[PDB]
Amino acid sequence: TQQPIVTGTSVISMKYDNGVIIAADNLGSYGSLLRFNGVERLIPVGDNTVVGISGDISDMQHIERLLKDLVTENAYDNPLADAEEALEPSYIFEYLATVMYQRRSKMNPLWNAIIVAGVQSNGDQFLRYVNLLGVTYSSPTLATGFGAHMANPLLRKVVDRESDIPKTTVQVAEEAIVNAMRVLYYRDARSSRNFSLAIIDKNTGLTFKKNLQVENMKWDFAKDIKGYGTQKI
Amino acid sequence: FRNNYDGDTVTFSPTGRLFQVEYALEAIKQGSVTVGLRSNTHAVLVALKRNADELSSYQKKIIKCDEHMGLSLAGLAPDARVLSNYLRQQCNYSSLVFNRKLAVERAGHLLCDKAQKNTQSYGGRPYGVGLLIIGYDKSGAHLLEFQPSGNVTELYGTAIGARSQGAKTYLERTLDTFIKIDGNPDELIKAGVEAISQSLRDESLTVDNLSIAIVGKDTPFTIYDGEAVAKYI
Repeated sequence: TQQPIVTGTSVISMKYDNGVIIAADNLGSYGSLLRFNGVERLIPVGDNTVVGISGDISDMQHIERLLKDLVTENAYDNPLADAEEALEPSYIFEYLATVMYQRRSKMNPLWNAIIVAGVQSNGDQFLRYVNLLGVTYSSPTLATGFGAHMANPLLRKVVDRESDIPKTTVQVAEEAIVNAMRVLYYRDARSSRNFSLAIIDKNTGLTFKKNLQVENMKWDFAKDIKGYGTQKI
Repeated sequence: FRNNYDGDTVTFSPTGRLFQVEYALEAIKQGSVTVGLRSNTHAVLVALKRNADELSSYQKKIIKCDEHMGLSLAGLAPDARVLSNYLRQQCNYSSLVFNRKLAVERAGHLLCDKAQKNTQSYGGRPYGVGLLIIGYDKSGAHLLEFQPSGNVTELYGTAIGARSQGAKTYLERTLDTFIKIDGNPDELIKAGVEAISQSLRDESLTVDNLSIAIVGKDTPFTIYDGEAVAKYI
């Protein structure tokens, strides 16, 4: 049993007609101190999988090392490592899920919330969540921590049920997700304005966008607000 | 000579040989014949079951390791039980942890390494049994030949056991023919029985004497014995 120290906030994601999108800001908080700003919390694995991680950063870096090894190990005595026998997103997930549950069962968890996003070899979209308790679930949209309360409601207005997936384009989806990141910057006290976004499309492959920023914010109305009730100036 | 260098697997002879390993290989030759062959859609195992008395049963020679994998044995039955059991666990592990079916080529590597340990340390003994592994995985149909020495090879077809050489030459001849028996299990099986009968001499394959197993594209590894093989005699 431990307690997180340096932490990463929300990880939001959703699936669209041809793939899945996933995003996370670049902050590594230390309590109320927004200590580290160049933290990448999106881990690509191969070119069909991106693992988004929130929670304790030291454990994230540990999950990172585990993922690199999985790739190395898969290559060993595998003439099809970059073909029929390459790592599928579901393999990556089942592995992590297994570890998360073993660690909680030993009363020494990896203090994180993870979202594995990607495209299976047969084109299917893959989006599943696993956390420090080893709990797992899938939904057209998935978010961790704060984004679970604020992002999901927005994203779900685009893809409310399975049948909405084929009707959702990369444009619409990336837009929803970019807006969600802004909203989170508005109400989440542990969020950063900078973030990374990644798309895994069964046709265009993996697109990893770094150094994005929340833009087009509304703050002007702040000037019209004074006092907290009766004050006039 | 030999007598001074064959008291245990940990000793090399003056010419670089490992007699205990070789004596183990001898147990295979004394074993009943079994054949294996594959097209591009299926893999088949045909094995001649041997009986003690005419009041005894014909010892089973085929073992299923998973829904997509299985093997045939020639030699010490107990050792096949151990090795197949280990193969069953390895397949099970791959599924539970990575939600991935174990590659036939990977299974081969695992068997080789388990057999090798029993040829370099004092106290143990080499396994005294030969195995023919067939399975359908992410790269199609496969056939493997396992020797107690720890040597495992992938082939289109082969046979091990007493008089195995008959069937082996037949297959090495019929190659271009059966390798194209795609989408037609019955034809592949018949070709298997025709190769195995090339090693007969004593009797002729009967109903409670013949044992066949198949796996492929849309065929989970299944075993046929008795009445079920009647239509092939």
